[PDB]
Amino acid sequence: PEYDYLFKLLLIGDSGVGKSCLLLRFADDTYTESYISTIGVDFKIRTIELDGKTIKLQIWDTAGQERFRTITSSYYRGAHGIIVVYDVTDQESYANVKQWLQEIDRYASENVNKLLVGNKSDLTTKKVVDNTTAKEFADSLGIPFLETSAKNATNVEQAFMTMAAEIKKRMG
Amino acid sequence: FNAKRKKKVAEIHQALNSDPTDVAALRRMAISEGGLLTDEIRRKVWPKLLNVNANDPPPISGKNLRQMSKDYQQVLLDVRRSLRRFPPGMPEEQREGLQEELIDIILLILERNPQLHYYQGYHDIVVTFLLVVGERLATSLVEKLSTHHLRDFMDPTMDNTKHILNYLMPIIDQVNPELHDFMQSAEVGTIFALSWLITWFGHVLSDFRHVVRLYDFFLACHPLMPIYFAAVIVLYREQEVLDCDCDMASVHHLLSQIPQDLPYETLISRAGDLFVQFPP
Ligand SMILES: Nc1nc2c(ncn2[C@@H]2O[C@H](COP(=O)(O)OP(=O)(O)O)[C@@H](O)[C@H]2O)c(=O)[nH]1
Ligand code: BEF
Ligand SMILES: [Mg+2]
Repeated sequence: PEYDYLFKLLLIGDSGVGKSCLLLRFADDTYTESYISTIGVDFKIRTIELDGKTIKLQIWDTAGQERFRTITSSYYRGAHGIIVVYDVTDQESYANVKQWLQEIDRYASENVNKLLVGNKSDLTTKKVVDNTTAKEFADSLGIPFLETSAKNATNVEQAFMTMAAEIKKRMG
Repeated sequence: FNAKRKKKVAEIHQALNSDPTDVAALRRMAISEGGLLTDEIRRKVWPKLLNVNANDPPPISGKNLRQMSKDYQQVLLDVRRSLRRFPPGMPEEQREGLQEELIDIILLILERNPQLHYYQGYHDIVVTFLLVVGERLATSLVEKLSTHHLRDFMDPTMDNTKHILNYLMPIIDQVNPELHDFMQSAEVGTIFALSWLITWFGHVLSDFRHVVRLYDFFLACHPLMPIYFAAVIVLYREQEVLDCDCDMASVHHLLSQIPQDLPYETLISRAGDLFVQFPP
């Protein structure tokens, strides 16, 4: 055997918030200034270490634009954990989180693990969504919240680890 | 190749000069090995191929194009991340100018045609035209395209596009029934060709010279051609799709990770013959 558990992750979220960039930070440990508009769907692979046991995480990337929802909707059921990403510098992205959870309620598993990420925490001059205001929303819902920068190494690593633990504990 | 190419330029020029433009022979030249060769030939030919008049005056771009357009933010977003489609050589100042141009073409077409809906990926098409035809020509040609070949990709919903994508499988079944049965076992679906179909393989193929030569081929043929081209690729990749785990993740990622060295000219000829053999 190679891995002890395989968990299926899905990066849901608005468009241009940082999903693609995040996945590249965690799975490849790079960051590229433009990268590429994510069209359709695909995944990157990364196996980690947690509480003795070894975990193969396969993490799926999505297209943000609304029209693309009915295409990626199919890829929710098979997900152990779904990560809702918004950009802290963009007010609509945070305002849309509410709609994204509505998608998770609609398409994802009955008991799926959730996590809410505010990305681009490195842009302090342009920060719009409030640190304590996002935390409070998450807390009311019973979801882990983290603020992450994919540009700086910052906090990208811990986000996925926090998600992997939550799935594991639930899984048995 | 040289003398054979020299002939083609003379053939293509003879067809443009013909008493009425020999569009038939231009399509035929576009499908044949090498496409339309220089982008300069294309500036002449492509307009003939789309029936847009090359010598028309430019469309009027009104005062506050970006300001009032509902699609400014999204388009801007995609154009920013279009960087890799530009030649490595061209300097930032020039590239940014073209990018600023690219945003304006898209937003205008979207304005001139209210029924058309922007989608992520449209920008890969427009930028291809922008770098061949040029801003003035690209804007008129893509409009024609947007209302015919890409007409379904710009419907409010993804419905017609999904339907087009579904073709891929009945086509594979006609040529390699066993492969079709393997892929269905895996439940790969057809969303691996989304990028391919919607951007005319422009989002996915790295080498620009190969992208325009594909555009040559797509302009001359039927609107649904790109999917028959997708089918031909999967079929060409038979022994890797089968020699591979029969679960979605494995097959989806494999097809998704498209080879950079396809036998374009061989695949095109297969696409053609497959289109005529199993027509839509
Ligand atoms: N400063 C900063 N910019 C980011 C960060 N993540 C993404 N970006 C920007 O957003 C663009 C790409 O966003 P992307 O990840 O493709 O968005 P998504 O694919 O819709 O999630 C990049 O060109 C960067 O300019 C980040 O963590 N910090
Ligand atoms: F542009 Be992101 F991938 F929604
Ligand atoms: Mg993305």
